[PDB]
Amino acid sequence: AETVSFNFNSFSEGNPAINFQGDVTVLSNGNIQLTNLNKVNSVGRVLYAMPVRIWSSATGNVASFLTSFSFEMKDIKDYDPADGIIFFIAPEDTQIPAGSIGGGTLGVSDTKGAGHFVGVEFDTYSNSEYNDPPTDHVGIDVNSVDSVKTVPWNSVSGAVVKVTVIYDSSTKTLSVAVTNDNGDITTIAQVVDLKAKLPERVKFGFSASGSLGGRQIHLIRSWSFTSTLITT
Amino acid sequence: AETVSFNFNSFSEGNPAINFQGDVTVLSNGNIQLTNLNKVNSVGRVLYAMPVRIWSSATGNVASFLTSFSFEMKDIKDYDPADGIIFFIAPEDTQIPAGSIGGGTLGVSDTKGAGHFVGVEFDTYSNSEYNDPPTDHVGIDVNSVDSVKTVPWNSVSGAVVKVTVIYDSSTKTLSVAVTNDNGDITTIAQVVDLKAKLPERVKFGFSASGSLGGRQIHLIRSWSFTSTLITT
Amino acid sequence: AETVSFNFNSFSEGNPAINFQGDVTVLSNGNIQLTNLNKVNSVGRVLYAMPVRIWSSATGNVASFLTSFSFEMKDIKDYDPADGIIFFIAPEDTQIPAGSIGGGTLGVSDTKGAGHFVGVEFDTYSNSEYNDPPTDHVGIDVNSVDSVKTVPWNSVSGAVVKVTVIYDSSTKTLSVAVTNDNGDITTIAQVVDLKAKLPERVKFGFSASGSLGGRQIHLIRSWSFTSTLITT
Amino acid sequence: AETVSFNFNSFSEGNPAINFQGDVTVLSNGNIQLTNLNKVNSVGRVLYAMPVRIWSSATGNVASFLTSFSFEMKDIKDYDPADGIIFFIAPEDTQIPAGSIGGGTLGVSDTKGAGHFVGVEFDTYSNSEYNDPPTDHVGIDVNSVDSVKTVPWNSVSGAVVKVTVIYDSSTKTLSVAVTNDNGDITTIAQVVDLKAKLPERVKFGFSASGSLGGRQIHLIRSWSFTSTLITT
Ligand SMILES: C#CCSC[C@H]1O[C@@H](S[C@@H]2O[C@H](CO)[C@H](O)[C@H](O)[C@H]2O)[C@H](O)[C@@H](O)[C@@H]1O
Ligand SMILES: C#CCSC[C@H]1O[C@@H](S[C@@H]2O[C@H](CO)[C@H](O)[C@H](O)[C@H]2O)[C@H](O)[C@@H](O)[C@@H]1O
Ligand SMILES: C#CCSC[C@H]1O[C@@H](S[C@@H]2O[C@H](CO)[C@H](O)[C@H](O)[C@H]2O)[C@H](O)[C@@H](O)[C@@H]1O
Ligand SMILES: [Ca+2]
Ligand SMILES: [Ca+2]
Ligand SMILES: [Ca+2]
Ligand SMILES: [Ca+2]
Ligand SMILES: [Mn+2]
Ligand SMILES: [Mn+2]
Ligand SMILES: [Mn+2]
Ligand SMILES: [Mn+2]
Repeated sequence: AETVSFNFNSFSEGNPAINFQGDVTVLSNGNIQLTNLNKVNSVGRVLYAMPVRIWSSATGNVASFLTSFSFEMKDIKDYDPADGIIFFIAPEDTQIPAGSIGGGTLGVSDTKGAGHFVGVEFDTYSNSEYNDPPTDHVGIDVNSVDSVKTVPWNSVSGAVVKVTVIYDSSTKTLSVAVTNDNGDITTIAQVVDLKAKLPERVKFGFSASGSLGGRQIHLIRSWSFTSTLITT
Repeated sequence: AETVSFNFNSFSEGNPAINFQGDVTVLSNGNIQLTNLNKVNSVGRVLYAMPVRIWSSATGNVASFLTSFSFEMKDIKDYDPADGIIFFIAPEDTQIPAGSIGGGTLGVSDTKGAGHFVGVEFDTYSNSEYNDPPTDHVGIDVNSVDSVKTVPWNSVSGAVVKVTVIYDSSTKTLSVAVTNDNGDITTIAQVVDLKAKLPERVKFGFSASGSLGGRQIHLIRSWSFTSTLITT
Repeated sequence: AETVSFNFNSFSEGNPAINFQGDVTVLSNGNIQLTNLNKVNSVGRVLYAMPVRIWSSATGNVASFLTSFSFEMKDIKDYDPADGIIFFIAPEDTQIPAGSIGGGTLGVSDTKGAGHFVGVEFDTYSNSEYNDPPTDHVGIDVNSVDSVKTVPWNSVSGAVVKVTVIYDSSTKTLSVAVTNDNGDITTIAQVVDLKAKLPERVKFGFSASGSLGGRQIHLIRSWSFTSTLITT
Repeated sequence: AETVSFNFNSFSEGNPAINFQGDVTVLSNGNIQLTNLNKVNSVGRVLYAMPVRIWSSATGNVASFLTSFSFEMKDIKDYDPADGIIFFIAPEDTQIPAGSIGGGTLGVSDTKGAGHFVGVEFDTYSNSEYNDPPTDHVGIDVNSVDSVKTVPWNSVSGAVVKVTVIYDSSTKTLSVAVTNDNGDITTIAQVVDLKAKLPERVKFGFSASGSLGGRQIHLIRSWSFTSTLITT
């Protein structure tokens, strides 16, 4: 079996294991700050530098995976706390969409909300143009920020949030468990055929965005991942 | 919302938060040892003492949950390393089945392998009477030790194993991720309608069993859990 | 170490974490209403269903605890705003005293004011029979509603009150901080040996009561708790 | 009654409500970073700019206070994780001691460990020169970093820690409750006569330090305080 495994308790801007895109900075505490609070339509993304083979064209086998991460979203004076963080999977050549308007796109899609990615979004603003639910929500995205499925959620300013994601290759189920600061758990699961929607080699990471009036602190505190693909 | 949450880094005898059934002891290091190595048809079970409201007859709402645990199985001289550990969910009045033969029953079912429980087993012996797969396996059980689904696995003697379980109430999906000592991840997921198979109030826990010639060390090292039920 | 931790932002009828005693109801907003406004000598109590091992006869170690809660007391037309709320600790088998006269007993003691409990009272009526101070007060109680110590306080009708309680096992100090509506804080601290006054296993809760003439709305809005016992 | 109350969910560089001393900075996320990882014997402190009248020469009354804060300590590559954070109270004119050697002096004392302050230290290095206990600890300090009392503790790298402090003026008791990442609570309480050790008006704040080989990240995430002094 072919396995990719890593653990990040902290992040350093110098390290080759991570690719930094757009307005991403690394704070002295080791946290990744995805958006620039003084920039209009700010977009920042982070990717694990090594491409992970999630399926085989030779065997037809799809990898399984377990991944855990922690993030923080914090309000800033005068600006609307927007637009959120997206944990995404995309082709290895992925870049911030050209002429990105940030905001509702979450740095992974065009103005119409279309892209080439599979993701778990932690959306803190209601964009009617992408048919967003009325409140804060966790969503399962397939090539669009117009979510396949959403679950009502609450983004608490300055709160540390824990996420656990299981992708079972046999049932093609993407399961998400989100642990809020008040102790409650929020789940969302969706059948997503990764072979049909993504290439053999993909990159995994995080993305966040803001606008002119919609800005907030987007932080990635830690990340652990382990994926296994059967080669027999 | 109604939430039940706990975290056990260690265990202690006399902790009113845990119900001890059968042959369970607590070691000096804080580990729970489920089976008695000197007893025939040894059965040991640990339950979280407080019943959990996994669904409401008034609203029709079902609870989602997230749990993590770590266990160890270790071989003993002369005896066949058997029979394994099962993480289970059952009605609050649950007891070791009367006249339990232990062994392949994993302490949750009768001689025919029938019971009233939903569980995730970590099976180290192949019982033909319960149509077990030929090698060690992780299985999803619904009122039977004749698993609804199995996945090939390997129980390494003296190895610490990490498990992560997500239940999404909306899709009724029970998802499992098992982190092996060789670094690989093993997953298994199954749609299980907890509202159709179990009463409103349930107990969560662990069970292990042995036979005359099939005995091993069954250890529960740690356990965290969080469940949320949306209320009217 | 052995830790018990819970958080209630709201309450619900049928939640197995809460034992309801006497005249307690749960309002639609999630608040617990401890007394029946149309009943004479009304007594209502709520207990955390799981017994907490506050000390061990095996090691001699005593647990430390941190708890926070919010309550509301509101005057009702024609009746004397009485009698108050008590946050208490008692043996796991605790029940409303048989033939309870309510009123000044605060639902935890007999007519003479004697009982088996340790508590923090928020007294709104001066009972000369229990040597109450002349004004509203916060009191620390040890097997009696004739307080070991009191501090002058003011119960404002319809005001939300925040309480923070720290018990340090090493110094045996029970410390209380009460945050009034107008922003002011009221404190009271007392050395209380829980190992000498209470059994190893207890229950934690709230109690309120009234008389024929003395009646008011007694509400428990939220409650958080964490206790740690060193298992050397 | 005379009450001082404030709440900081975040911090900002252009805020006249806070005095910044030494090597302290404000990160873009709003966190206060007390020490400079690139500086030898680094010292940084933050104070609430308004002096708080903790006792009256006119009435002889002493204030009671309730404060809550959250911090983070994180290890840095190659350097020994040191020296820790101290929550302190000192005369309004307080400055970093002249020619501060950083290290075990926690930025509040001279080389011999003497100063003019009352504090709660979260010590992560054992200094034999100040008779430190062998492991990480929480300590109650009175004009010395050679603690009046200590309690064993564990500083977990990258973990968010919550603290609750109650000072009861009548019993002169300073009570501390520390909530660790793993859920456990650590307490320490000590009788400290603030009227005898500190002047009428005082300043409250935080301090941290480092040395040549002993450095780590020291962060103050949030701070809430309320003091009430009876003026009758
Ligand atoms: C050759 C060959 C195969 S040996 C099979 C032996 O099975 C046991 S019971 C059996 O024990 C197993 C441990 O090995 C497991 O614990 C099973 O769950 C339990 O059902 C009988 O008692 C013996 O008579 C017999 O030899
Ligand atoms: C004169 C004079 C003073 S009025 C005192 C009255 O006390 C009540 S009981 C009393 O009621 C109080 C409410 O006011 C409180 O609830 C007390 O806890 C409870 O013990 C008697 O029944 C009456 O007969 C009597 O007049
Ligand atoms: C021998 C031996 C054991 S190593 C001790 C080293 O201590 C430092 S100072 C010391 O540094 C510590 C960090 O490790 C802490 O910051 C202390 O508060 C600070 O006082 C000296 O400069 C070195 O010469 C010496 O090697
Ligand atoms: Ca949106
Ligand atoms: Ca079997
Ligand atoms: Ca009274
Ligand atoms: Ca030190
Ligand atoms: Mn959305
Ligand atoms: Mn099986
Ligand atoms: Mn009283
Ligand atoms: Mn010290």
